[PDB]
Amino acid sequence: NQPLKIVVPFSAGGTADVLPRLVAEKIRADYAGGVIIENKPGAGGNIGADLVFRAPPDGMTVLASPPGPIAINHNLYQKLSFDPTRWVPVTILATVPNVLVINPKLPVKSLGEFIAYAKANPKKVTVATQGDGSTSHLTAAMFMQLTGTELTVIPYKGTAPALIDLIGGNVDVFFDNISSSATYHQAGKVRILAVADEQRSQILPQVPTFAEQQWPAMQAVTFFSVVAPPGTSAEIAQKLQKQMALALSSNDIRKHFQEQGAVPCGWDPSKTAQFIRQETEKWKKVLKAANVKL
Amino acid sequence: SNQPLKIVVPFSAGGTADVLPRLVAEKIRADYAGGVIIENKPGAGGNIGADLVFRAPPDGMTVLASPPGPIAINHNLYQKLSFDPTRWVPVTILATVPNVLVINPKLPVKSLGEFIAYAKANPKKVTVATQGDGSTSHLTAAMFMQLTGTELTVIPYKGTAPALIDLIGGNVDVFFDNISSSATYHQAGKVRILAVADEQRSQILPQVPTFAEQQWPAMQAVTFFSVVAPPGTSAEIAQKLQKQMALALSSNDIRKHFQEQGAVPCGWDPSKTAQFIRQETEKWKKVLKAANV
Amino acid sequence: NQPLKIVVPFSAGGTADVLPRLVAEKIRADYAGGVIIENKPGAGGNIGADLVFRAPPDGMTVLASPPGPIAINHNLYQKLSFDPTRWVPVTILATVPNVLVINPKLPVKSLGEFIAYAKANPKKVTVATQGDGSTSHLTAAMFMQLTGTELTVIPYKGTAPALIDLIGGNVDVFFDNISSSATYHQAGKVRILAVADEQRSQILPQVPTFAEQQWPAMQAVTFFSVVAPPGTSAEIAQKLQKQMALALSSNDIRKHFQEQGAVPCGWDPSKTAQFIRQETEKWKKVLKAANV
Amino acid sequence: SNQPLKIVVPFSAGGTADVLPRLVAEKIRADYAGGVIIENKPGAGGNIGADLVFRAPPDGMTVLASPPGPIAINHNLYQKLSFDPTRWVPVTILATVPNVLVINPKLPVKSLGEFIAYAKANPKKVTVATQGDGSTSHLTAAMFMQLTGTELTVIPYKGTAPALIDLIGGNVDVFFDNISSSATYHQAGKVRILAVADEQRSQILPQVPTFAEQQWPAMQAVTFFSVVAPPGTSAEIAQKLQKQMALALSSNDIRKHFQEQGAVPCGWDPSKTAQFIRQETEKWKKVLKAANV
Amino acid sequence: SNQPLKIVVPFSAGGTADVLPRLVAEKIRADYAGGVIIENKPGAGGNIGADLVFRAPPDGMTVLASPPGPIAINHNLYQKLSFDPTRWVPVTILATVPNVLVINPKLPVKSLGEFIAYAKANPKKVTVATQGDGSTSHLTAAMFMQLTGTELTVIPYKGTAPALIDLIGGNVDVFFDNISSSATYHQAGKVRILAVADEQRSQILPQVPTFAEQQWPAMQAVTFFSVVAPPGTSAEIAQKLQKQMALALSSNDIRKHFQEQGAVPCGWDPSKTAQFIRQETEKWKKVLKAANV
Amino acid sequence: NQPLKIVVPFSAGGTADVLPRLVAEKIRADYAGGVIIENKPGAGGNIGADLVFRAPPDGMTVLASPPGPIAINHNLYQKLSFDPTRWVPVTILATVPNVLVINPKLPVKSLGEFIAYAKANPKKVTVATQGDGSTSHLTAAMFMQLTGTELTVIPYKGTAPALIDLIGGNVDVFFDNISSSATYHQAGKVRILAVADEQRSQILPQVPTFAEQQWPAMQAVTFFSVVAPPGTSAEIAQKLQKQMALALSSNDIRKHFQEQGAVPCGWDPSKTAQFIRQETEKWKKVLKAANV
Repeated sequence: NQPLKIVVPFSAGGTADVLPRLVAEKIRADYAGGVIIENKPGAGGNIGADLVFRAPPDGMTVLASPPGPIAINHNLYQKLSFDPTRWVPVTILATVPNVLVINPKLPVKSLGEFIAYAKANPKKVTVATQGDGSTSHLTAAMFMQLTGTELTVIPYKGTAPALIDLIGGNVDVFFDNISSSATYHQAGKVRILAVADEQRSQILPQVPTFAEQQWPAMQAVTFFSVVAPPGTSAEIAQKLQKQMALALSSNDIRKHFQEQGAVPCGWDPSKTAQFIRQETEKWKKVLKAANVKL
Repeated sequence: SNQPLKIVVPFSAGGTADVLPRLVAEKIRADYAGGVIIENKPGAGGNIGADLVFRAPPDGMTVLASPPGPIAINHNLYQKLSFDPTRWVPVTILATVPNVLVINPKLPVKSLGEFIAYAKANPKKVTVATQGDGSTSHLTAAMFMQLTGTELTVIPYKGTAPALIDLIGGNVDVFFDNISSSATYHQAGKVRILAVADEQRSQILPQVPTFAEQQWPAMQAVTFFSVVAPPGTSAEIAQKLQKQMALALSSNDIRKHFQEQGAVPCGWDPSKTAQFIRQETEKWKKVLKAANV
Repeated sequence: NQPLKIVVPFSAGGTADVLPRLVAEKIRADYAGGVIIENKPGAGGNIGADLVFRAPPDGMTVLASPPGPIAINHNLYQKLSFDPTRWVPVTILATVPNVLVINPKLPVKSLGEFIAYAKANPKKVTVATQGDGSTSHLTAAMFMQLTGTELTVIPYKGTAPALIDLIGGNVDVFFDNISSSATYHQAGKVRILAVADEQRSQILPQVPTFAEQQWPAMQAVTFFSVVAPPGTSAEIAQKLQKQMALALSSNDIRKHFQEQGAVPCGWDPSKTAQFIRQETEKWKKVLKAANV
Repeated sequence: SNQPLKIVVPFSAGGTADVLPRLVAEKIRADYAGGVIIENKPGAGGNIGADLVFRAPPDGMTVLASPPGPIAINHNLYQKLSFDPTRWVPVTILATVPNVLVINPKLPVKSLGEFIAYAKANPKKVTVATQGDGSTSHLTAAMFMQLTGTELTVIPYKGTAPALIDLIGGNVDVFFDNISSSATYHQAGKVRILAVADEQRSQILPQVPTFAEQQWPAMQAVTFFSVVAPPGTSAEIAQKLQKQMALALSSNDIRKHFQEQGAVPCGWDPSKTAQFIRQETEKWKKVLKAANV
Repeated sequence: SNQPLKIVVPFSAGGTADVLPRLVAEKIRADYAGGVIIENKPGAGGNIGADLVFRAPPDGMTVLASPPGPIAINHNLYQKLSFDPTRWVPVTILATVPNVLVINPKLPVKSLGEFIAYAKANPKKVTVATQGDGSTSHLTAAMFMQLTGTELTVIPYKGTAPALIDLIGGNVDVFFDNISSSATYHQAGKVRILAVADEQRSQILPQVPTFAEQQWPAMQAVTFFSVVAPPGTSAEIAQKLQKQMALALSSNDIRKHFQEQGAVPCGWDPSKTAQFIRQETEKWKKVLKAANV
Repeated sequence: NQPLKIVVPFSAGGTADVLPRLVAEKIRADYAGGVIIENKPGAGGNIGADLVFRAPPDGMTVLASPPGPIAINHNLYQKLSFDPTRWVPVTILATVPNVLVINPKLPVKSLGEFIAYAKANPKKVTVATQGDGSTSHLTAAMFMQLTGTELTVIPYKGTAPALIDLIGGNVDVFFDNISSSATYHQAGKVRILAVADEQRSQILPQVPTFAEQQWPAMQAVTFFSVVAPPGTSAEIAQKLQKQMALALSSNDIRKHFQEQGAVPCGWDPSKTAQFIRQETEKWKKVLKAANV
């Protein structure tokens, strides 16, 4: 019969695309018609999100996305064609931590010294972002708010131009995801001072968390969710989450996740909904205190 | 006709954009039995007020007195406008006010030449205050960056006051302000004006040299205040109004009140006004393009 | 040597402030101590009115005000600290006319067609106001009572949001003052169909009056009055009116008035007193009927 | 020179502090080929604007026009200032506006004498409104207390408007306001002004007696408006500007406009101006001392 | 114990607010040797009658039976009240009556979903009747707009009756009425009820769906009828009365009579009641803030 | 072995100093190196707080303070060198309640009549404070906000001048702590009408709480906390809390605390952390609404 269709509201290739396709190959065994993955990029995930939001609530069309259209965009975009608060949560596939990365020529050797250095030179230290609302912008804003520091933003079109400047010393700080920066940290081109998560990342087992360094409130991960259209029954959503939780349990899948810097979750629909609710409220505070609404 | 002339200033009352046309209105009231009405119609960088004039009857009884936004910039700056600035019927240029290079005094530089070299040795390390993308201070800083081969990191501010606060405090390094705003802080040692981006020095600060005197004649960045009439206004009607305004601008007391705003009267004829507006439009179009704003 | 004091019971900047300050420049010559103008806004003019109503009736403290505390508010507010029927009238400085403004998409191109259109579609045409008792509401109610038309009232918190909706086609008609709507008419964003005054306004010389379109009774202007405290002698009022009528005669001040959309008047105290009584009874009637 | 004169008023536009210098400015524009600029630089009781002139060149092309705060008060009120008001070069005194004793009408006293007796018979029972320690209404009330040996309980307010609300409403008993602010409420019976703290009566209220008339000549408390120039300004330069402003202050229209603000023009020469400021500085420094104990 | 219980209904006799407590009164008379008085004390949206109970002795012999105005709404709607609803001692919720979305039948939509899409595609073009700011129909309209991100133009009316006349006559487009009022007109085809803002359908019109089952479960807007006691009434006294009323609400005759008003009996205990009132209070406080700027 | 160091960010001799020292003597048996108490006064407790906020987070340096640097000062001072939200809570040692004190000449005998007397005469009743931010100011504002009464604020440089005027009838009410006003209440020089706590104070057993007079939301106590530097493990905080809870359980500690008007608490670190957040948000709201 009918295949399950999973819409990733981003282009193919990245972690946003890799993780749902990995899961798809495992649950293909549960669907007689198969599993279609489609990439529908545009407007921070809002174009692809709208196509699932309007689809029939039978659990045969779902959206697999990082937090944009799930938890952020209704507080970032002045107007949306859909309400993320009406999504039917299915599960959280995984999380990927963000990290504090610095150019090595900054005269600091620790997180604490870097905070003192920024406090003593307000607005003199520059921080790279991917534009207003981007994960790296929001994480820098959370960091600034928690630590009482003021960093001067420099927006970049992509991760690659940001790192080129970070390595060259033309921008001082960057709140990147661990998978992007690890290789440059290992080669000494940049320095990762802390991971904004509850545990360290096995990509860089020696890099400590913010929490180990007296900053447990600094929690900033990119979480990959599966949501169903409004009106999807709790039963249908449970059945799919349990298919995906079983898919996420094998060992090869967990390795392929770790290779993206991602830890599998597979929480039930109730924990998923509570997590999205908490993350939504967290970033709303950050956006408001930073006065960011595009 | 006993119908008053109406002048729309597409910005809030007070400020140079409002002062200069109201000064001129006092004089040309003698030319209008029904008088002269000045209205302030702020909104959207001047576009809201511009649009109200753009759609008015082309009889020369409704004109727009505005700085360059809806005259020569916003159609290259905004995604989409409800009007086309290239179809304005030019009347005259009322005045120009020059922008200047202002630096925080802590910068280890004594001259424009040393500042330029300092910025070159430290790409993106020197910060520049702006009033947002497209504002005169952003466009002036972009022109400077493009001419001199330097890279300054932009910090946008909501108004001029918060930007000067940070400049005096050392939280931002540079600001391309207008001479009138920064003069008092320069005289007090709170900031340092290094160069006026104009053809002549400003009498506000007779000792501050231009960029052109310091090996940079291309750095020319003034705010010009124009009068324009709706599309289809005859050249005869436009020239009659320009001659009235030109006579207004020749009084000595009007020129003093202009100088007190940092402004130099112009009053050029519609042909030279149209040519100036085309030159400035293309100048800033190239600057916006190179900066990709 | 004591200066004349003129209290304007409204904030600085608007026409209520401009016109008495223009007259003040001219009559400073009759007062060795000068002329003070104070703005005392609050409660639709009532706060400032109360301050003058309690002042000594020697002619050295006057209220210059639009109609609210002069002719309307005692029939609008449930209680006032002053009685507008005891004001000692000095003069009417000027009038500014109200106008009939429509969204341009209404399938009507004249006053006559608009009245007919509303007749054939009772309650289908909506009219913006600024609350009950506001000038746009009273003028709308008068229009309905004279033409026997039925308009559905949509209230707004101010003129700016009303005009936004009128221009956007979310409300159909608005009875504005001429100086507010003129620029939007010239821009084609609205259409003024008629001026509720005896003569056309020189701001929009081609816009006809109600009177020349067979509705002379539709007379709705904001008048700017000067009044003195209770018990001010008739002679003291006459003397002040003469000073102000002389101030209103120069060309320059009359032109500055027209720039506000205002025609200078300067009527003597007897004609001013009769005018205010007529206006007072007119708006009382309009209120009663609209409130039914 | 073609450089304009700059007058900094270290307060917001629109009040008496701004109105009086602006009136003088228009009259002396004829003396300056470059015109006269007036800027409003508010902040910190006048010290922000004051500092900007104190640091400007002492050529007489930048001067401060201000009420007494940064001229005679604030170095004895604030802990640390960036400038020493005793080093100002005085130019002239533009005008004075007197402060007055205003009471709630329900107080069972009809005259200043009866009020002073009433406060004596009920120490600390009569409450007095202020705008905070150091404000004119506070210093004037403290002078009154020290002179008459009375004790009033001090209730501070954020500004004049809420103080007057409470005075009219009987929530505070007394207020030492300036005559211009309270006159309309006195005329309406909402308050009663008992005495003007000046050498002569105010023509706004010709029937209100002075403290002097009622055997208290020492109660002299006016807001005086000064023009001062930066340290190092020559006596000759200060004299030249004072003579220009004296001529402006002698005209009859200036007189009337000043009176409409409750102000009387002065225009004293720089030597009398300096002596007046020294005396007021000592007076208010003495009052601040006794008050803080 | 020989004193009658007194129930004050702060509205006029005749309506649901009067019917439901009077039905309950007939059953609980068995518990009061002196009987049960019901008084109607209308005025100021319930605040006059509420004040009379709020000030009564907290012995449980005087209670207020009221819809939400003076229980959960008015202290966030009126600028000031003589009493604080958050200090009421809750007893029980007697019943809920749901509000519904009612449209003129000429609107080119046949379902809630089509209506929402139509409004979003024509912002401010669809008009909505209310009974003034703060009225139940206005608050329910504002909640609908905030949840759905739609914009409706508000037309206020003096009461329900003129609103329905205009709705039926096509002079206003939508009205958020209570089910009991619109049902007959829906059945006659003079209006179309599209959805009920409640957890379950109303038996008045079993075929009309809820917002919830059409994917809008957050659209929950009912008129709830509460019994509250004066501040300081012991929890025990409140429990005793709630238990008496819950027993009355379980009788078959009373439930039927409640359904005839469009009301569902509740009878919750004082703790669940207090929770619901807090939730509803916060709910409408948010709607009021987001609505009035 | 290294002593435990307790920094009290206020001068010796007051209740803030007495209570931690009493506890220290009881926990000296748990520390082979002893227990040091230091007084580091200055800037409302901020100077001494800063010295602990920067100390090694090993449980050997702790701050024992009233609420200023624990829950208030970041919402009151423009900038602090530390962030109170990052303190690692240990325990609440004790609370001391504030009370409503009036001059005996007010024509009221109860809290009820006082609230009514002020409602009927807004702004006529005056209230003494120690300046904006002081506990007497914050408690007065909370009262005003909860009861919708309006009192006119008279500030004083300290408690003693305020009591002089309260007794003298130059100010009408004062929200003092129980220990300061009790003696004057017993002498009839003031009248305490209500204690802003959950239970009555044994210093004045006959004086009722706000809560038993139908105002339980009126809870205003000075609480004395122990906090550890940021990053102090929860285990270290728990060990210290358990030591202080034992010290707080002795009857002789109860008595010495009561003699200060204090009741021992000794709650675990989780309840302590919850309490501090509740009090922080409480007084943040009071400040906001007060400054408007």
